[PDB]
Amino acid sequence: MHCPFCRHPDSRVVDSRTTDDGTSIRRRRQCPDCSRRFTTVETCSLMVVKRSGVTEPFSRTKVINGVRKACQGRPVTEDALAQLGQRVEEAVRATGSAELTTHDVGLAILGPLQELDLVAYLRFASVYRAFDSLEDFEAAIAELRET
Amino acid sequence: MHCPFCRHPDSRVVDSRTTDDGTSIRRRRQCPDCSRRFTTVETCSLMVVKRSGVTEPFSRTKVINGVRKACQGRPVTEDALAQLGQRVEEAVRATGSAELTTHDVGLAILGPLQELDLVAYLRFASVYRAFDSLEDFEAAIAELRET
Amino acid sequence: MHCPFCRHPDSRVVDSRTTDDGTSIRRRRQCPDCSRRFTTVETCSLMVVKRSGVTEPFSRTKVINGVRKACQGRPVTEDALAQLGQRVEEAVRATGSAELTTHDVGLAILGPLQELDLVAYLRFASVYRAFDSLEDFEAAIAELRET
Amino acid sequence: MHCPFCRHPDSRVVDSRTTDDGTSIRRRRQCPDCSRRFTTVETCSLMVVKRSGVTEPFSRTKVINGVRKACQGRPVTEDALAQLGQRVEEAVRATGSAELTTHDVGLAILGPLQELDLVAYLRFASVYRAFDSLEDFEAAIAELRET
Amino acid sequence: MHCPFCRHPDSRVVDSRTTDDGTSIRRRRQCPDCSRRFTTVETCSLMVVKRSGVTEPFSRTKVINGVRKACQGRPVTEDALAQLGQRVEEAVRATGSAELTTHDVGLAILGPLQELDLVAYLRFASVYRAFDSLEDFEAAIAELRET
Amino acid sequence: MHCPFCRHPDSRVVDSRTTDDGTSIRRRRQCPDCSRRFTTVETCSLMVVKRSGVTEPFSRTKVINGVRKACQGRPVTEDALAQLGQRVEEAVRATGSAELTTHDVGLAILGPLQELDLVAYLRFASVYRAFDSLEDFEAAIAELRET
Amino acid sequence: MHCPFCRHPDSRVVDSRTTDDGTSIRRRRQCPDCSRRFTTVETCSLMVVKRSGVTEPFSRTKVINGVRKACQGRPVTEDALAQLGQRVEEAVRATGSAELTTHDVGLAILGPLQELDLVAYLRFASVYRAFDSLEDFEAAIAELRET
Amino acid sequence: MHCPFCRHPDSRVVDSRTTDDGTSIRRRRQCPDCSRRFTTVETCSLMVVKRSGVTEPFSRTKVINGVRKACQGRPVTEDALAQLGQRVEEAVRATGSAELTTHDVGLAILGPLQELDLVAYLRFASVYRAFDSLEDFEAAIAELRET
Amino acid sequence: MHCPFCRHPDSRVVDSRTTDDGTSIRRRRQCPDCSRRFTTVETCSLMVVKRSGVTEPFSRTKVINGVRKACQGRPVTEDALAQLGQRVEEAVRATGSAELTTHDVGLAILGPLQELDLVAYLRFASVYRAFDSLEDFEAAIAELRET
Amino acid sequence: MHCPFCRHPDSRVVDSRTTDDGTSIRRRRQCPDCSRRFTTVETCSLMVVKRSGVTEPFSRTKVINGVRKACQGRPVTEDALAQLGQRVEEAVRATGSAELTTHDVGLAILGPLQELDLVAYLRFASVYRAFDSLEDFEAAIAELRET
Amino acid sequence: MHCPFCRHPDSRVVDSRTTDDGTSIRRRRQCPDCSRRFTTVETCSLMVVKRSGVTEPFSRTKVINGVRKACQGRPVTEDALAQLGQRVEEAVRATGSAELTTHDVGLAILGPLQELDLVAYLRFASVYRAFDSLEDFEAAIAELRET
Amino acid sequence: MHCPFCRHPDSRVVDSRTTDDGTSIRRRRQCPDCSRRFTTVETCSLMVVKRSGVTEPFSRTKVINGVRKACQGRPVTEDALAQLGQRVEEAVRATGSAELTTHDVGLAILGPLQELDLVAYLRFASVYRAFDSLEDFEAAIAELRET
Ligand SMILES: Nc1ncnc2c1ncn2[C@@H]1O[C@H](COP(=O)(O)OP(=O)(O)OP(=O)(O)O)[C@@H](O)[C@H]1O
Ligand SMILES: Nc1ncnc2c1ncn2[C@@H]1O[C@H](COP(=O)(O)OP(=O)(O)OP(=O)(O)O)[C@@H](O)[C@H]1O
Ligand SMILES: Nc1ncnc2c1ncn2[C@@H]1O[C@H](COP(=O)(O)OP(=O)(O)OP(=O)(O)O)[C@@H](O)[C@H]1O
Ligand SMILES: Nc1ncnc2c1ncn2[C@@H]1O[C@H](COP(=O)(O)OP(=O)(O)OP(=O)(O)O)[C@@H](O)[C@H]1O
Ligand SMILES: Nc1ncnc2c1ncn2[C@@H]1O[C@H](COP(=O)(O)OP(=O)(O)OP(=O)(O)O)[C@@H](O)[C@H]1O
Ligand SMILES: Nc1ncnc2c1ncn2[C@@H]1O[C@H](COP(=O)(O)OP(=O)(O)OP(=O)(O)O)[C@@H](O)[C@H]1O
Ligand SMILES: Nc1ncnc2c1ncn2[C@@H]1O[C@H](COP(=O)(O)OP(=O)(O)OP(=O)(O)O)[C@@H](O)[C@H]1O
Ligand SMILES: Nc1ncnc2c1ncn2[C@@H]1O[C@H](COP(=O)(O)OP(=O)(O)OP(=O)(O)O)[C@@H](O)[C@H]1O
Ligand SMILES: [Zn+2]
Ligand SMILES: [Zn+2]
Ligand SMILES: [Zn+2]
Ligand SMILES: [Zn+2]
Ligand SMILES: [Zn+2]
Ligand SMILES: [Zn+2]
Ligand SMILES: [Zn+2]
Ligand SMILES: [Zn+2]
Ligand SMILES: [Zn+2]
Ligand SMILES: [Zn+2]
Ligand SMILES: [Zn+2]
Ligand SMILES: [Zn+2]
Repeated sequence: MHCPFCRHPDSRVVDSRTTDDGTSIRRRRQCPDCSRRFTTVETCSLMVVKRSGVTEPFSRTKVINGVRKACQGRPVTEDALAQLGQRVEEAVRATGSAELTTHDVGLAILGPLQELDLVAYLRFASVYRAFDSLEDFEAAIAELRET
Repeated sequence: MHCPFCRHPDSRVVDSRTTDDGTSIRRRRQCPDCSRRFTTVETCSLMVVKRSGVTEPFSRTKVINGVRKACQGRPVTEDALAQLGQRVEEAVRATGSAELTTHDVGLAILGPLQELDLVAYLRFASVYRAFDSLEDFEAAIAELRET
Repeated sequence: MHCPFCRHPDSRVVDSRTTDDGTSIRRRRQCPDCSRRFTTVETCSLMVVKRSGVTEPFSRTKVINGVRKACQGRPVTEDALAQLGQRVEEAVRATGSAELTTHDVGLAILGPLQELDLVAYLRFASVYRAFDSLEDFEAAIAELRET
Repeated sequence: MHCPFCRHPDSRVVDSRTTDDGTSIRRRRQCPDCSRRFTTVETCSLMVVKRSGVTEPFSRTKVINGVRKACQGRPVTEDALAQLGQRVEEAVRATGSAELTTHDVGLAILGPLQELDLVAYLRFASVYRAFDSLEDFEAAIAELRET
Repeated sequence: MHCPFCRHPDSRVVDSRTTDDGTSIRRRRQCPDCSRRFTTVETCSLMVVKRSGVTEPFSRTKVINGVRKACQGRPVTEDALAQLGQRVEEAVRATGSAELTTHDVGLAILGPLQELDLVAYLRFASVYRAFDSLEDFEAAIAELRET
Repeated sequence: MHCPFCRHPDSRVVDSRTTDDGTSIRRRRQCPDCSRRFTTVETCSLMVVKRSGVTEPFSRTKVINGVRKACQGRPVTEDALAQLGQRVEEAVRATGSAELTTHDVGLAILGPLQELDLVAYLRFASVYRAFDSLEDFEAAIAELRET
Repeated sequence: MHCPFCRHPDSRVVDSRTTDDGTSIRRRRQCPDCSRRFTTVETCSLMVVKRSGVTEPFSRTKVINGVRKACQGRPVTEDALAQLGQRVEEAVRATGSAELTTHDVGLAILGPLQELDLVAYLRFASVYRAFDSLEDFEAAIAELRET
Repeated sequence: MHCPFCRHPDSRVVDSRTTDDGTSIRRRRQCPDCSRRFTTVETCSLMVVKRSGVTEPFSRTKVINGVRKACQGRPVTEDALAQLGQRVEEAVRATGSAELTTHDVGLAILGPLQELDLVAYLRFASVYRAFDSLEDFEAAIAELRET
Repeated sequence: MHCPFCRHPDSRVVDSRTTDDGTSIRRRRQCPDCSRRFTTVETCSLMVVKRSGVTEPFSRTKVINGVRKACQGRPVTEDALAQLGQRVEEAVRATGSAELTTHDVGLAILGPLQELDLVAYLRFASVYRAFDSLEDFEAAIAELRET
Repeated sequence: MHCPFCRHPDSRVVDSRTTDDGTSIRRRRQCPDCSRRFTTVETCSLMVVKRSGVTEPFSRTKVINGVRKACQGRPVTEDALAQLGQRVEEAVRATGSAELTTHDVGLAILGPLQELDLVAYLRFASVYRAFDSLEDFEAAIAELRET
Repeated sequence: MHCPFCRHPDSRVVDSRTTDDGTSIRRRRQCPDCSRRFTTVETCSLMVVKRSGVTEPFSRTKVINGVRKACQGRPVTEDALAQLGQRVEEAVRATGSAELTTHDVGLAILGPLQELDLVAYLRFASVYRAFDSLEDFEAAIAELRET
Repeated sequence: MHCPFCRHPDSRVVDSRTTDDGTSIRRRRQCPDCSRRFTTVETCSLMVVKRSGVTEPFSRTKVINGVRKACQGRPVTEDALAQLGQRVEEAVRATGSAELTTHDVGLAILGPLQELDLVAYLRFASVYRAFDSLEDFEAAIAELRET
């Protein structure tokens, strides 16, 4: 990493410790040229921006609850819901963005949910793909037969 | 009744009053321990059996909130939702079923909801008409085109 | 209470039980004339309507937290904050309304908060009394000297 | 680093990459237990000491949210709030204090906030200028009339 | 359904069978985790609302046990208790009340119990006829002498 | 205490310790004449003999539950029930017997229960005083008017 | 299942939910002909009838404790006892009866216990097979040599 | 001694009395906190070391209950069991062992139990004579035929 | 307090917060002349120096345990021991020293212990007052008679 | 025996060996679960009954530690303490008491301790000779002067 | 095992029970010749002697903490540290000694620690192998290259 | 500040006093609940950021203890350690770093420690100079030979 003071191309790591909660790693680095020591923090935090304008930490439990409610009346097991939540969280974190919108969360859910149950996928994409008339629903039923 | 402040198991009744309509009784109570007064209302409210064994008081607010969450992203005004809720409550009161469940409450909304919107109606009716297959959605789409 | 079926002026109570959680009392009444038995529930539930349009149960902890944050930098004890929360909850419940707006909650807070601390009261009423210019603040400082 | 999915204490580093700017490092990590990959970013971020001993990364979002909550009920646009946050961040970066606390961050907002509004400025400056008395509010009101 | 052995949340259905009478369905299920099979029976059983909001399946065994505990120390044979339970169940089935409570079940026992015994009847009827005063007991003693 | 070995009229206590659970006190005594050390245990254990022939430790919770069920439909508070249980336990222990029958427990309950509620006392003594006909109940109602 | 009202040969399931505790599944069915909706409950409850005449829920812990006491002084591990309890519970539930006698529980235990330990099996069957004289014990020792 | 009512750690001694026999001391105690009195008895009771390190007071009731549970299903009267318990207690008192264990107590029952019954004796002696093999049972059956 | 930078005679407090654990108070002060802000911490920590050379936080539980062991065989209650520990802690903290030796702790204990029990005080001062011969013990017994 | 590593309830015995002296048996055991071996030693050790009901193996180390803590601040060498411990163990082994308590172990130390020191002896003998009064200490001081 | 009374070459085991905490097994044995019953205890206790002269039970957590601190700044995982602690405990227990010195504990740690990390092994053996000058460190670095 | 005795959240300030030096303030406080007084000291102490985010007051005692534990087994006197600690504290005070971490404190010890000893210096400098390889130890050994 570039030294904050002299902008040297590289620096050496002289201390590293994982935080007690395990979320972040605190490192202390020293610049080889100017011999100056600076502190850096490495995190894996993820945030979702609510439609009301408030950002809150990502939660797999809320995704599982939402997909469970959307799968009401269908034969879905708890192991399948947990696996779907894990897949959604992994796919969301793979983008690398620190914060994302809940619409993108729903779009990510749309993938595994189709493999889970077709009725729940249809009644979920009717909201998150913005269906406007019966024709849009009929086209979606046709895409599912093609896939 | 348990005190709302200090959770004392028993509370006296300072006074009681029957409303002019006669379907409600309003009581003022005082906790023997903390000597802090509060108020209670007793009504012969219509109960609905949930999907579990728990019975819950009927509330038009929950019906309106559910249909609005089903109507999100659609051009549905609040006046139409209020009229739909009033019609559903009137229907469930007029039927006078021996054992009223929340499934029957969800069934009473399909009628009024069909006139308001078709996308929201299809979403809502996909649950309480127990949709098992995509072909069942197509049959409802054909019925909506006929109506 | 009036009998739901025959609208008799009064009815007799033949059963009563406090709920396990203690929030409500379930009574069973019998009409003296038509000999018909009906069930009533007595509750003390209280709800606050958020500015976002969602109603949630009243909480004294949130009131205490808000007044504590508004009293930042001032000599306020935890016993005083707990007593203020108790007073606010008692005054709110005394109105008898099942649901109220958070603006009314702030107006109720405005009473005891003035007795608690003047600076916090000023910086709280500047929001909940809708002060517009410096003149409104100066008039409030004058009312506090008069009181 | 603890795995975000299964909370395994240690995680390998699949790969690392230094950004073009050079002030950040982006790493892809994999959990040895569940074999689920995620991403982390390490930056030499400016830390602020809170009112407790806990140090928190600097975020313009928190400053903007706080000033907006102070500016509620006032004709303040979002562009003005963004400009105020940018000015505050630039000021705190330019001062280069040896030990930067959140109190100094709250002090850097009074300047820009005085131009935007007077009610919101008086609310915000009543805290970080440590207002003890009503007369202190009057002196600030006189200063605002002069400026 | 949760497995009775290892409490796994979901269980498959190995097979199902409809009984000759047609009012019951007997299923054999297997837990996916432990692969241990068990059996379940589904019936459209008559539910009674307890003194709380909890609904419980009707059981003549509970009625017989309660009346026997009320008949302790009295010359009442088991055949008479069985006949009383059968009569009470037949009465509650024949009335076909819209909302059947345990209070009505306790009321259906007073009739048959009056013939069997007078001490046990007076004990049992002191509850469900809501006896408030000693004079109410005397009026029931006079009624028993008349009958 | 008499020495177990030589039957000396008195002995001296040389060690004493209360048990960790606090139920018993273990003492070590030495005989002044023969200089012999022996161990004694002091207990306050109390047992009730069930009608099935099994002896179990005395419990105030069971007494409270029984009197609560016998007071069904009557205005009895939890503090009153706890005080009645305490009085029953104290009166039972005052006799000094290590074991007693549940009939004696009911006879002890009969005292405070009359002061608590007359209806519950009547329906409890009808079982624990062995009433045989309506005449026995009428005589009991007369004794209550006299007292 | 047959419709309770019109006795139609079959009915359709329109709602299903597993209970929170997971013991039962509540279904709502609708008759295709008369369009009437009725509620059914599916359970896996099991009861054992004590020799005193009281029925209590089946417990694997009590079976394990009994076989452990019967295996006193013998080399039996806790894993073996847990497996024996699981086998006993599975064999008991395989019969399909909702309630069974403890004698049948002992007869079920007699199977795996013989494979576990011969001495414990002998001293357990001497009670649950009703041995009368030494000849019955000698014959049992001979059956074990044959098997 | 801990109070039986409120569990206060220490209790005073209101009075003490030595019995006429001299082997017991009866004390009346009062709790300083709740001021509720109770009674205690101190005796130099004979202790038996259980299979663990815990020592328990000797009780003929436990011996009689154990032998009766061993004698279930056999024509053994209660008088014979009482005589057996008296003989066992007399034997264990007369031996005067330095360290008396419950194993020795179980050994003192085989003698008297041999005369009462043979099936119950064989069951009981299969434990405390440490039966390892079926041949050991056969040798005891041969000994019983000789005696 | 003097300003750390310019040594001004006095400074103003502009921020104060009690720590979450409540042990310390963190204040932020500003010098009136040089307008410089500095952080101070107020603590009430107390340490005892073990004879092995290690300093550990003061504990009332250890003092109570020590005095309890020194009072073995004497009539001392738990309330008295707790009060003695409280008195010892208060007297130790009254000196104002952050760290003290365990010998001073014993000297502080010597005060209340004499009022508690004379035998324990003698056997405790024989260690913490360094008695050398029987004459020193005799003189101490004489001082106790004088006091 | 529970495994020391993973706490598995049962452990096999890899091998056993009887020592040359014959008073000990050394076994090597292996846990079935983790397959980690350990060693155990079984001896017919002399047990002492503590002040509670718990029996503890006799250990000269505890006696030496206790007397040393009593001898602190006194010119007592470690060789003298070892000789005292050896003498006490020899005495308690030679007496062969039927029921050996820790009080008798504390009594066996007074003899040897009288020769070693007088201050430490007086401290130690103030406990196990049950000193009630200062005059009892004076009588022991007179006895020490005579001896 | 040899009989404690008559020194017979072998004895038979007639009772065995594992302790509730699982640390020890209590056996009761009987001598075939003199027919005398004696109690033995089998334990797996392990103790470490601190350099201050106090013996305390062996703890794997302390070993893990020590090696973790010695591995500061090195890539060591928690699973590796737990495995090293398990190996150290197993190797220590394999010697069969009931008590050992902490120097031997460090010597045991020296084995796996070399396989874990070379820098930590060097900085740990510099203390537990008593390095005196730079030459001793250089020789150790040479042994590591050879191994 | 929380009371050290009863943990009451808030404590009054009985009195305050500024020390002659002026860098400390000594206050006497009293708890409102228990009315037990204690003392507190407030100083503008130099804080060091630990390897985590927690800041800790600087203490020469910790530095001396750490270096002594590093110097164990070496001929280093306590006076030399005190001089080293004084030099390290003077150096860290004289540098006046903007953000002082414990890593910099560990770096300030290498200088003075090089003169005192070479083995202890090599141990201590193997951590804070971040030794990755054995060759890095050899380079430091060569540097020590040069110096
Ligand atoms: N904290 C959270 N972490 C992760 N995903 C979340 C979180 N909160 C909500 N979600 C996801 O976002 C979806 C919500 O989408 P939507 O934008 O309609 O809701 P919202 O605006 O958050 O809800 P609300 O109506 O309560 O304001 C949920 O179905 C869920 O999958
Ligand atoms: N207490 C109530 N009063 C009136 N209408 C209700 C009540 N509870 C639910 N409803 C409405 O009746 C329908 C019942 O929906 P649904 O079967 O999903 O409810 P539920 O029992 O709450 O389900 P779940 O408990 O699984 O979330 C919806 O339209 C809902 O808005
Ligand atoms: N659940 C609650 N129960 C009781 N009082 C509440 C509750 N939530 C908020 N309040 C009160 O209402 C006040 C909030 O007023 P305001 O209308 O500005 O907030 P809001 O709209 O609820 O907040 P938000 O900005 O998070 O949507 C709080 O200071 C508190 O006293
Ligand atoms: N463990 C107990 N401790 C104290 N009192 C008890 C206990 N168990 C029961 N009781 C008292 O004894 C009364 C029971 O009297 P009764 O002889 O009719 O019952 P029982 O024979 O114990 O009951 P069951 O019918 O269950 O065998 C209860 O009302 C209660 O007051
Ligand atoms: N709640 C229970 N669930 C399952 N099995 C049980 C339960 N209670 C007892 N059992 C089984 O039944 C056996 C008891 O048989 P038995 O008929 O002799 O006892 P009981 O009549 O229940 O006992 P008691 O003498 O206490 O009245 C036990 O060994 C155990 O295996
Ligand atoms: N952490 C502590 N906090 C407060 N008081 C303590 C603490 N530890 C010990 N004490 C007090 O100090 C006394 C100990 O005095 P002493 O100097 O003989 O012990 P020590 O050197 O600490 O013990 P050890 O022999 O275990 O090293 C105890 O009786 C107790 O009152
Ligand atoms: N297991 C043991 N083996 C040998 N000697 C012991 C043992 N336990 C205690 N002792 C010694 O015997 C005497 C008993 O002292 P004391 O009565 O105070 O012990 P205690 O039962 O441990 O007391 P407490 O449990 O109340 O601390 C002391 O001299 C003690 O060192
Ligand atoms: N209770 C324990 N159980 C097992 N191992 C231990 C225990 N306590 C310490 N150890 C081991 O012994 C090592 C300590 O060696 P050392 O002799 O230097 O310490 P010590 O004398 O016990 O410590 P102290 O300086 O605190 O008195 C630790 O690194 C650890 O591996
Ligand atoms: Zn640089
Ligand atoms: Zn209250
Ligand atoms: Zn009516
Ligand atoms: Zn993982
Ligand atoms: Zn299962
Ligand atoms: Zn004697
Ligand atoms: Zn039908
Ligand atoms: Zn008490
Ligand atoms: Zn200054
Ligand atoms: Zn293991
Ligand atoms: Zn022998
Ligand atoms: Zn206090």
